[PDB]
Amino acid sequence: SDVYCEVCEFLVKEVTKLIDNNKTEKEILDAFDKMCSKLPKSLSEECQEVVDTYGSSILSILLEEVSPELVCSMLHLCSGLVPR
Repeated sequence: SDVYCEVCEFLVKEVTKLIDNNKTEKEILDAFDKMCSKLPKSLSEECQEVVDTYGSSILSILLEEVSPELVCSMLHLCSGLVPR
């Protein structure tokens, strides 16, 4: 029930549609001011920390033609079945 993975995939899904609608980098960071405004209040906070701490980094990887789901896996924000 790691609420962090759910939010990283939500920002990625919302950001790629923004990349698909032809918006500039400056606009994606501008909307980050009303984007957490689309999730119930129960996830408000965990998004502020993800967006504010992992905002330039998430948005920076997406431009390196890397798959959107590889983002939450590379930022170690979604660990795996750590066998050790």
